[PDB]
Amino acid sequence: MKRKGIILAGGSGTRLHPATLAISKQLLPVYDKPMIYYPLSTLMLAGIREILIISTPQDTPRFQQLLGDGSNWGLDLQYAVQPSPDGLAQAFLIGESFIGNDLSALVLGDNLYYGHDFHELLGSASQRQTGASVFAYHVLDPERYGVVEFDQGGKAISLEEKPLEPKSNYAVTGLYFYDQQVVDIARDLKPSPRGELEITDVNRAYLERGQLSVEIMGRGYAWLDTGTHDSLLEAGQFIATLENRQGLKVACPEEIAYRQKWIDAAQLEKLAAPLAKNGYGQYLKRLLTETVY
Amino acid sequence: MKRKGIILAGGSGTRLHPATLAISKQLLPVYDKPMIYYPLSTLMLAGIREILIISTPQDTPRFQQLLGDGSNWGLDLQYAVQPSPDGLAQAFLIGESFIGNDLSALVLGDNLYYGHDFHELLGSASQRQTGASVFAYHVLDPERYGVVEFDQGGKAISLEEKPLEPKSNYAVTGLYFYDQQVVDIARDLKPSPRGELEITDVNRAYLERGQLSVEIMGRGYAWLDTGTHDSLLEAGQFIATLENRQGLKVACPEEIAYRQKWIDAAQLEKLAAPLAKNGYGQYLKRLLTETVY
Amino acid sequence: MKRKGIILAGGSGTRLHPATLAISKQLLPVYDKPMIYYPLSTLMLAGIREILIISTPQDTPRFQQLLGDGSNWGLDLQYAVQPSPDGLAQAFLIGESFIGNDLSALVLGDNLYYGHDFHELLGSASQRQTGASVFAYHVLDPERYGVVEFDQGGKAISLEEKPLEPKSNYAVTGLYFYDQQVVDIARDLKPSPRGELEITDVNRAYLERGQLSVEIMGRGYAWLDTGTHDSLLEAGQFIATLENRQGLKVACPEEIAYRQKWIDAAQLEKLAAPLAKNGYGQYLKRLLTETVY
Amino acid sequence: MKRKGIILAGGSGTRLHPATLAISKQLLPVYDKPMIYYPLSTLMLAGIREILIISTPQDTPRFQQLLGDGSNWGLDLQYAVQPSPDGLAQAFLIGESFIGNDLSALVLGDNLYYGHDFHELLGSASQRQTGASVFAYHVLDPERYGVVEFDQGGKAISLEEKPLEPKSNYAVTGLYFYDQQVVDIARDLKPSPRGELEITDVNRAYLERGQLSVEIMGRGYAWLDTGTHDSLLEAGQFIATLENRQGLKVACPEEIAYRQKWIDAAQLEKLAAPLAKNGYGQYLKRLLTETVY
Ligand SMILES: Cc1cccc(S(=O)(=O)N(C)c2c(N)n(Cc3ccccc3)c(=O)[nH]c2=O)c1
Ligand SMILES: Cc1cccc(S(=O)(=O)N(C)c2c(N)n(Cc3ccccc3)c(=O)[nH]c2=O)c1
Ligand SMILES: Cc1cccc(S(=O)(=O)N(C)c2c(N)n(Cc3ccccc3)c(=O)[nH]c2=O)c1
Ligand SMILES: Cc1cccc(S(=O)(=O)N(C)c2c(N)n(Cc3ccccc3)c(=O)[nH]c2=O)c1
Ligand SMILES: [Cl-]
Ligand SMILES: [Cl-]
Ligand SMILES: [Cl-]
Ligand SMILES: [Cl-]
Repeated sequence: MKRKGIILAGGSGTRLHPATLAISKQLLPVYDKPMIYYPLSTLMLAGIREILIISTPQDTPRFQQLLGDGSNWGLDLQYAVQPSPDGLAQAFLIGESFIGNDLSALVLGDNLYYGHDFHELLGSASQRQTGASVFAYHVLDPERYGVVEFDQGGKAISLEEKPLEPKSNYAVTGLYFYDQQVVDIARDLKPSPRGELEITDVNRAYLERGQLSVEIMGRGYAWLDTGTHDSLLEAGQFIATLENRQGLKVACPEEIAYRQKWIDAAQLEKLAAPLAKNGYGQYLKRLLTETVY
Repeated sequence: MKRKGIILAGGSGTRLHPATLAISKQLLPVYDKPMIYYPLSTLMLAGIREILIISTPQDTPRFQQLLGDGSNWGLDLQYAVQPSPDGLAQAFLIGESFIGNDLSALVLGDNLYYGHDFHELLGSASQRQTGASVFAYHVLDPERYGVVEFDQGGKAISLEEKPLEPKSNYAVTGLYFYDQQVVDIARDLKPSPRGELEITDVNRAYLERGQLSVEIMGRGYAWLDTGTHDSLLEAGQFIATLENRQGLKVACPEEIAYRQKWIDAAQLEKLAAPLAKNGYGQYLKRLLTETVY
Repeated sequence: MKRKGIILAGGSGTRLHPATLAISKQLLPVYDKPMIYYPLSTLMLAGIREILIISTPQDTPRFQQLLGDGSNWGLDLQYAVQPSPDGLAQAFLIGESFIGNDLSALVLGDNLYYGHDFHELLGSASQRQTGASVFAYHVLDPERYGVVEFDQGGKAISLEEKPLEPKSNYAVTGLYFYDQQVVDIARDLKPSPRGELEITDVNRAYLERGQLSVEIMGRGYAWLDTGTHDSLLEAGQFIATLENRQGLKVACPEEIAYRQKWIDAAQLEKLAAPLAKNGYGQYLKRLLTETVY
Repeated sequence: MKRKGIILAGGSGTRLHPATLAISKQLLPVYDKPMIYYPLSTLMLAGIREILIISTPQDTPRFQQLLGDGSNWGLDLQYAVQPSPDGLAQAFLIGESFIGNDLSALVLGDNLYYGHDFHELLGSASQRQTGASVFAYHVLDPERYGVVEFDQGGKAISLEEKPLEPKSNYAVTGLYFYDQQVVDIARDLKPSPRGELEITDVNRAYLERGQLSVEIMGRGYAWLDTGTHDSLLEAGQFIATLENRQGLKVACPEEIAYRQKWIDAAQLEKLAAPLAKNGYGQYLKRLLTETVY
């Protein structure tokens, strides 16, 4: 069965004000491209072409101006609004008609991933047609996240949302793969004491039915989020160091679409034209004649 | 005589696309606050309260949403549009009625300044009620700028806009103080070979009449570059290092207004309220009870 | 057959003076640990325990003070001097008696690697008991390196040392695996026009005999070198971002030895003792009770 | 009267191990030059030519190899050892015969200063031929330092070394100017509860006699932190940003000596020769023909 994608690029409330007073966090650049390019590229790398972008009423037209309907990149993008930030699990109610009877994947609009064989890590989660798949990653500050606990055999046995005393240093990352049960689970969720529909409650529902796969995302992968001004800056520096070293870009959607064969050489050449006088368009042009393994 | 301020926050064309596709460069954050806070703070530090913000037609309402009429900060802000990026000198034609018969100051919306006694450096330019004052700063790449040449006595003798063979390494920074002659000079400007109304032509008009003061902005000042992705990132890191070392902010307009006595303690306390859950509001609150020299 | 390691941590001449006037480049820290810890950790990750450190006459005792005989980490370290910087291929002549009749691996003392399944990438090169194995990596500036050219089938067909017009963007990284033929090949090398015994000439000798394996090190790996002051700084920032995100260290030799089972819990506890009041010793202590996948 | 300088470049214990296992912190580079160049340049900027460098027994010959007797730079450098890190005030006992009956200045070997008119700020402290002068700087973490308390009139009224409950956010920086009384005061000091001869006790002695001038080092100056790996890295980035923006170096001793007229053009040209193949020597060469204001 095919899998649809959702990017949640909602309000980060007032947390990063005044930097985010004028625009949405997920429109801020990480080095050389808007933040949302990164999770969008993540969905694309998982082979997902039909994608719903959920944002605030105010910023939706700005996402639309940036991304269009996706057709330029071999995608089909649709848009939905989240009037109020009522929790990550709300994506499934807002996205209910978009999803229909299909499999799905949710990615947070401010999550960046980097590493070798990421494509294959995503592929193996995408091919699991039943149940749910999340990724666990070792962090310094697991108390900020959904935390997964494992028994001595390596099996996930509990999930806790922002525990004061984390059972491990393994956080659940902001990338989630779901079967056709997720909308019904989300519909039956009640708000938590913070007034939010919690994704962790969704994941625990799968866990209790023995249908949650927790794959380790190893330390050789970088999972960056952009939760503070400091971490945003570090994410920019990280991407810049890689791109300036390699002469290759991270999360260039045009490149990914070209490599997935969703667009061809002539379409890529046309996409390069408007940006030909800057490094980004020069990069797209170089992609036409260079072999990159 | 009073001096009015103008902030030119216009289009950077396609140079930083796709990062700047969604929103204007001068609304992007530098570390923890929108870029435009920095030149705005520069004008305020010069004692300027009546300020015209010029931007593109698309982004004007976003500057308006962010900054309002200024009254919350003891300022009087007005707004105007630049339909096409036809040169920095265009600010004086767009801003003609705003300026009237008063003295003026122009700052570029993407210029950041830092250093000791910057207040005094601006004060001494502001008090010159005749002629014009600009600042020259030693840079590695003077070709990118208006370049000033000095004779052996230290007197400015020529200005060249983006010369292929710069006469010195001294660039004219994006901060300009003018008397009542600037509008009339701007009205008589003809477009350059690049189709732009050049500020450098304005400055050369004053130079030929012996009325251009070119002050050296010494190497102990930081005039930070935001022209490239790399330089944007370096500026964010520079500001973060200073703020995290000192526990004091650079270019916090609320603080500057409070210290200029344009707003009082009770007004500052009210401004802190909406942001009380984050570091920026906590900073404003701390300013009410701490003596800072 | 067993494989011995060599780390070349020689003079970088005057290239980074005055920063390197007082000490060797490979003793400078990258974030929180001396540079040489990184390539040392790379050899360890490849399963190599018997390692020759080649440095200048002046700095050998400083490497010795830092690293000792290796016994604290389950290694056996020996030391050799390189009086004059006569080329990377000289490591095999200086290291001839150390190597004996064994397989070998050479790593440059200023090369840093990071990425997922690096262990497995190294393992597959280490298990090739005949011929030579190098890694090719896409860089922005291949003209600074040994460059490998591939035919349409992906087969390596030429190697060029620092070509003005590189045949590809694939540089040979500073990690090299060799069979028992390398010493004899090195002995027959004549100095190049720059007066150096070139590693690229060694690699081309294997290529001509059909015994060079060129494995791609993919873009999901970070290969950093520290060839300039700028790149050194970027390498520090890169490592710090990863370690501060994960609460896990890159190239902690004590950790690697513990995970390879070369030292046990009680030995690791003793190594933690001297450093117990700083973050590094606290990290080693935490490793005793935490499960990390 | 003439004023002699002392640079205290002693042990940082184990705090930054293993990075500092091999070599002293003050020999590590900050961006492009050894750390000690920065405080050395600070003394030079204050017009001080006769300078005692105090370090550990192990690292003294390395400071000597780097700096020599100073004669190449128009300085007269001498050397002395601190066997154990028994407090900053120990500098005056070790340095007693060097100081003699002259005025003095102490700078810590890991303190970096930057800002406009720093020369003048140092000059005005240097010209005070009686009493002592220190500088107070607003910091986020005053507990780490000597902390100065001021009454409502702005007068310094107490000094506390590393108070658990700081009376202000004003730290005393690691630059101190003293009259002929300091040696005798240092001789009468008793160790504190931490077993250290405290500079803060020296400064309090002057305070009680009404002879401590506490000048504010304003927020437009950078007093950069090198106490942690993170802060070391931030300092390197800060210096790189300034130097790469300006094409001018911070704390180039050859430049400062040339500008003070302590060495002439021909001597500077000779100093450039050995480094002519790298940016540092190219910079010195450029200084011979460029006017820099
Ligand atoms: C953030 C992000 C989004 C999408 C992919 C990746 S990645 O797998 O770590 N990575 C560096 C990457 C790639 N590996 N690739 C190559 C690639 C593209 C399509 C399919 C398989 C490989 C790419 O075109 N762009 C990339 O950013 C990172
Ligand atoms: C970019 C910029 C904008 C406004 C001020 C400055 S500044 O003078 O270099 N600077 C660090 C600074 C200050 N010096 N001050 C203190 C100050 C406030 C009002 C008048 C004179 C000084 C402040 O309140 N905010 C500041 O950002 C830099
Ligand atoms: C620079 C470097 C040196 C050695 C390993 C590595 S690495 O494979 O990219 N990496 C992050 C890494 C690890 N993967 N590991 C875990 C590990 C240790 C030993 C065997 C297999 C795995 C580790 O203990 N330290 C590491 O630095 C990087
Ligand atoms: C750390 C430090 C050490 C010495 C000077 C300085 S500085 O005054 O802030 N500074 C940027 C600086 C300078 N201002 N100058 C110019 C200068 C040289 C001699 C006397 C007065 C000024 C210089 O030649 N080198 C410098 O590093 C900072
Ligand atoms: Cl890869
Ligand atoms: Cl200056
Ligand atoms: Cl891994
Ligand atoms: Cl100041």
